[PDB]
Amino acid sequence: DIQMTQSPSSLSASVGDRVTITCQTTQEISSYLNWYQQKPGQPPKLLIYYASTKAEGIPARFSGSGSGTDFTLTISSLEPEDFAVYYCHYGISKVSFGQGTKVEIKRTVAAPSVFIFPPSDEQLKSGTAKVVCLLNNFYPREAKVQWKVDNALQSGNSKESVTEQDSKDSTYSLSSTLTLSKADYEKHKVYACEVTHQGLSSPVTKSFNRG
Amino acid sequence: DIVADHVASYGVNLYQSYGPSGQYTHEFDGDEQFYVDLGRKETVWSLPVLRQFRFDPQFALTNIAVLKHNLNSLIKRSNSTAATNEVPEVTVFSKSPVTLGQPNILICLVDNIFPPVVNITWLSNGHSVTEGVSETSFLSKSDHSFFKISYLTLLPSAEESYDCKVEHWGLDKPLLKHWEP
Amino acid sequence: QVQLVESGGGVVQPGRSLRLSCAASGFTFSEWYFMSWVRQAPGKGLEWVASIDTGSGSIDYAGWVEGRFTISRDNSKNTLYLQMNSLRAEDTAVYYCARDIGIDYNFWGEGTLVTVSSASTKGPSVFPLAPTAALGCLVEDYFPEPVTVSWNSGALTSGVHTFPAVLESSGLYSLSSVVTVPSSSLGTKTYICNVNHKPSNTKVDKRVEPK
Amino acid sequence: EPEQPIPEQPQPYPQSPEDFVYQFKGMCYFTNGTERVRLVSRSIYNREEIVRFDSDVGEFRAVTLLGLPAAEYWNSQKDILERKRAAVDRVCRHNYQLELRTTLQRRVEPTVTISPSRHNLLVCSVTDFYPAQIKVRWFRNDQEETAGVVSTPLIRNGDWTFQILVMLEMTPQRGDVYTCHVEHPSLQSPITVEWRA
Repeated sequence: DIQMTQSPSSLSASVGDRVTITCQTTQEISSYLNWYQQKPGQPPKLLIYYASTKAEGIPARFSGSGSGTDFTLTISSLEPEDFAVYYCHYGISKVSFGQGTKVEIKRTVAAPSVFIFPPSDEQLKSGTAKVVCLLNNFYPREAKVQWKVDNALQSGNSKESVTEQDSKDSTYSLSSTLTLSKADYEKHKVYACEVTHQGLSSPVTKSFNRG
Repeated sequence: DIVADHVASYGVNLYQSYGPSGQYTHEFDGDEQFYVDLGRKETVWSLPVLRQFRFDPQFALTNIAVLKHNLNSLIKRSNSTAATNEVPEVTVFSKSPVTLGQPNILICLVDNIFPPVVNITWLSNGHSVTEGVSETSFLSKSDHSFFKISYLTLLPSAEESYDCKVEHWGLDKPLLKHWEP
Repeated sequence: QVQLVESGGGVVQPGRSLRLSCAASGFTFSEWYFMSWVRQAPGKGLEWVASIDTGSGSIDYAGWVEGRFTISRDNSKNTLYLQMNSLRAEDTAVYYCARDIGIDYNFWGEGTLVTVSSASTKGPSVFPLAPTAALGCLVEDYFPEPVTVSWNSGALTSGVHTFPAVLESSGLYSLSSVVTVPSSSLGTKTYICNVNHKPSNTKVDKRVEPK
Repeated sequence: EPEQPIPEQPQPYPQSPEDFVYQFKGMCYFTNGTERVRLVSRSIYNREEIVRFDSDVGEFRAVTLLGLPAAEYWNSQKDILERKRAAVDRVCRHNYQLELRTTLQRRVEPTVTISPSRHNLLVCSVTDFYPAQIKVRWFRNDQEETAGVVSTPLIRNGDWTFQILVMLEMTPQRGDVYTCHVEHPSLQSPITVEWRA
């Protein structure tokens, strides 16, 4: 089988920048190299065929070049909706795919809109308190989320989840979920969520008291 | 009407709705260099000195897949204008002069083939000859028609007569072309 | 319209077998086509499994398959099949069905997840999250991974972040879905979160409102 | 690293049994080795060429009305044009180098035979030669005969060899010696076959 390797494995670039991704094949394939783009939760989308011919309806910023064993995909001027993994491809019957190149967007610094969600009354009615904390539309990904229960620092009882970079504004969102037993939840009153970020002058705390 | 010292078809790509069938070959100065077997997915060279080269069968597979799309589009834009069956022109001859006992090759040229769907068989005393039978791919013509040549390895004999039998949609009944030494 | 629809996914225990199907519509297999199975493990790249020529029945497999998987088709039914045997955790992937890869005016299916696990198919428990403002939905304890959160039947799209599921110590998935809401609303607008865990037949609809 | 004939790529179109045929031909015309090289990519529907890419024009031209949507769409994309413009060197000039070491070096020496026809004709069969370039002459006692000489056209056998029959009408007088004189690129010096009356 023909094998394909892309360069780099991932990159970060600002809107308006010219992005360049290379593909190298272990054998000569003339100009029969194609490029796909995959956005989160979507199947792959053909961008280029015949190494350089754009597919019907593909934005003019997307271009390709190369022949034989060395190929290049270029985004002349990057858009926020170009956040996706790009794949080189060869073969209609014996199908080869490159390893993929993740394209990330460098954006200006944004700060999180912090929110604290007290546990559901129906969830407590089951035996555990899941206090949620939301950090909204921030950039970059790097953020510190510290839980405080009656001003005492928490550790080892929270889990975090981050969304993929937004297609329109290039931001991330985060949810930190503090998990406590109903007995330990009921034994305290002040619940805080201290958030640290590059976009904040000083840490923003969001708190709630039981009732 | 172009004049040149040499002429090559670095792509005689063919696709038909009947089957559907396809054919991928390269020609140089009117001769078949190779064909891609689209079922087995392999390049079969016709001249042994060419066996030093490779030709990726997936180049041919991609091209025939594009031709299939274009055929469908052209069936739409033409309002289903189908091919008109042409009358093939058959001629049986020999590779070398006939000397009884000395091995020879009976050659059957079937010219003016359109559409490219044909049966070329050999007969001896009304019975089909199947061993020593081989043939070229459909070789292109300037007027977008085709020709095909069939071969039969022979050991000539005074009491042995052969026929080349051709079946095409443009013929009322099989055309039998006699040859004898 | 032209489309490929994958089915046969869900859970399956290691060592057991599973047969995926990809139904075609808007074209006929008898027109000669290359039909392919491409898989993608969570967070990994596109990995081709097998291709089949609908016409001649020619088959190609990835060198790693080695008899474990069998690709087949039925031109009468217009369906592509992948028969997988001796399943391992390595085979947990989204299985995609595609037509003539690399050629313009061609298609890929949306995919179907196949989870190779000893665990039971369990349903979720949706709890509301009481609130320039934000509301939420906790979709706790479910198996396997695929759940859809749409909020009030796909009407609201702006600022709707559904976080990727986190696997708990118990072996079940849990996620939250938040949405930025206008300060003025809460008692005027009735926001409801729609949750559909298709593998357990769970279409829980829970409207969220401040107490 | 094995060398490979590069093919021309068909462009996808925008947007008695019955048969619908489609042909795509990547024609390469060469004159004076690689001095003059022309590429003509023909798209044929049934037996009608509908659209063409002639490298001397440098653009898709609709030959028929059916080739119209394709010549407008393919011409509106600089990617397609940038590519077909290169194909003269990528396909035609590239593959000629491969032919220089293989097809344009093929030499099969002709087999010259003389036999009377079964009113007085000597037939000189010049069989199994390659390339096409052949020159056949007839002599009656070292004197050239042309008036009574007729040839068949060049016969392509299909297996990479040609065949030709050069006939001479003669009046044999005892002691006459007729000579078929064949010149071919694969020969050191002409082949001379004699026939004695």
